[PDB]
Amino acid sequence: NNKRWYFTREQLENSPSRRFGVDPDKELSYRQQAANLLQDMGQRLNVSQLTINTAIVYMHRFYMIQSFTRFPGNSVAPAALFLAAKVEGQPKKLEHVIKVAHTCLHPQESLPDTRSEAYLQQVQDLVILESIILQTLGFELTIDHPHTHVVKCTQLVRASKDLAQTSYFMATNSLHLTTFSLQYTPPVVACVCIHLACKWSNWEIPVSTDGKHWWEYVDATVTLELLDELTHELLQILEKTPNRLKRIWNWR
Amino acid sequence: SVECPFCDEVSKYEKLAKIGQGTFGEVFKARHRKTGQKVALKKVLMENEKEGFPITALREIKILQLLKHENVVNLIEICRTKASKGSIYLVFDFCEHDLAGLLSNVLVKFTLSEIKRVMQMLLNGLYYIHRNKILHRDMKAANVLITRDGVLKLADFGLARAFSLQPNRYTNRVVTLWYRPPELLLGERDYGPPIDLWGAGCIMAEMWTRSPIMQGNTEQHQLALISQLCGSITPEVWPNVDNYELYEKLELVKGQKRKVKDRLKAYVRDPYALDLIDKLLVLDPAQRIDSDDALNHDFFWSDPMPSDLKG
Ligand SMILES: Nc1nc(N[C@H]2C[C@@H]3CC[C@H]2C3)sc1C(=O)c1ccccc1[N+](=O)[O-]
Repeated sequence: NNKRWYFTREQLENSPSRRFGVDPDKELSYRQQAANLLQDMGQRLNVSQLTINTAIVYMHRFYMIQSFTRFPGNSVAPAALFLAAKVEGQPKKLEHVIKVAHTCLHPQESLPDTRSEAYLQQVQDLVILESIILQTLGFELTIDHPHTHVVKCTQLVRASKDLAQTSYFMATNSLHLTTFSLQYTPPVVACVCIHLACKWSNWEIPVSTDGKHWWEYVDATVTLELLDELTHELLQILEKTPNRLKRIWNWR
Repeated sequence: SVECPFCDEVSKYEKLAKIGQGTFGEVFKARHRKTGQKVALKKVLMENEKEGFPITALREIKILQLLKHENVVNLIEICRTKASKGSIYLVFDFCEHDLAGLLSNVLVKFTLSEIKRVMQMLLNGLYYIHRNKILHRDMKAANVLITRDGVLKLADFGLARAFSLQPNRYTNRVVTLWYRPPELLLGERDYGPPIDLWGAGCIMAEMWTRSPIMQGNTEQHQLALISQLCGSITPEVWPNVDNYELYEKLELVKGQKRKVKDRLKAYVRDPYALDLIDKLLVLDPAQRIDSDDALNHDFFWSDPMPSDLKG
């Protein structure tokens, strides 16, 4: 199905996690957390942002089927990243993902005897979880990479490196911080990030010579009423997130 | 136990026969328990797989899901089997014949207009997969199926890989030996679609000769057999062939023939056919005919015009 992995707000509210007593609040938190773990491990593992992004999308979809109460973010995320890196051809050895997952999650603890039961198990545990990830996704692993759509459509509005960079930032954080990837197509989201990046940068894209606005040239469903509702929503969670906005704030 | 809505258990199919009869690996005919639909089941081999779900499996699955076309095999779904210690099956649509076993069978007879259609479909299939930035890397009669309604399908994307255009560093042991191109034998590691078109040629010829035309035993003994048909491997005939490391293996730096046409005239009657075959079995990959220009060659546009299949 072409719209299998897209959900309404109504659908998102009745997630498998709500079903086991998890507030909407708590759930979006658990999501945000698994993204952070993924980004952290991804950086130490030296994988591309793309691979991290693929891993985050698997994670978001995974949890539209499974509940956080049965599979914790700390368990899924390494398995999901392990897989993502194979899928995107930056494969990382299984040992290596287990080591990096450990030090991330238990910085003070010691790396177990890589001959123990404790280890030979937590190795099998991962491989097991990867299998479960695959089946929950129904082996659909080709992700529509949200960065290309943003890079495509920054240059279609002749933006500076600054407005480009700011947009890419918004896009990356929209992955970690929202469930937009599970509701809106990669182009719609791209338009959202570009829009917000403009508000934040005090830049305005000129209304086209046809009388029409820039965003109609990307996707025909994109309305100013929607973009304002989404960029508001994105910006609110960005304000909630400590030091995020500092990274793109104009200090000068 | 675990919720699993998008991966049905393979037990929905009833196994029936090891259809490889050895030669495809663990690959079964099978029947969908409710509908009768016939399918092919491939078990994802997990022996000596230390790194979780195999990467080569993931790759094939990515490719199959992308490639959706009348002349490419159809992956229906992927299936599990409930654990306690568990396996994964690729589920293809079942095709009743393959071109190896059709050429093998003496009671089967190919009219010219049919042979045109077979090739037409094959090159159309190749146009598609290459257009989708993918190399098949395993062209051979055995991997070319035909449905009971005479529709040809390219199959076995097991050693298939995505391609694009620092040089490209692609795996070199690829393609069966008898259908392997020159470039690959002289150790080429940045190649592309021409390697499949080379294969299409050996297959095209095989459509009249009823047996693979160049049955080597080793890299060198193969490259010999090739040189005894397409000329020998001259920088005159192939600008920059000298530049290859493995140049002057047993490669007779003198002993050349000229033509494919001669050794095949005997079997291939049609003058237009021989010509297509010759522009396909070209030494220089960058001067070999492509999927597009090949389909437009007068072979496909002259009488007897191409026709649908029963034999
Ligand atoms: N979809 C289909 N149908 C088949 N039918 C076979 C039965 C007869 C012998 C070969 C043909 C005709 S084989 C076949 C596969 O695509 C196939 C599926 C899994 C692994 C390998 C193959 N493979 O190399 O063809």
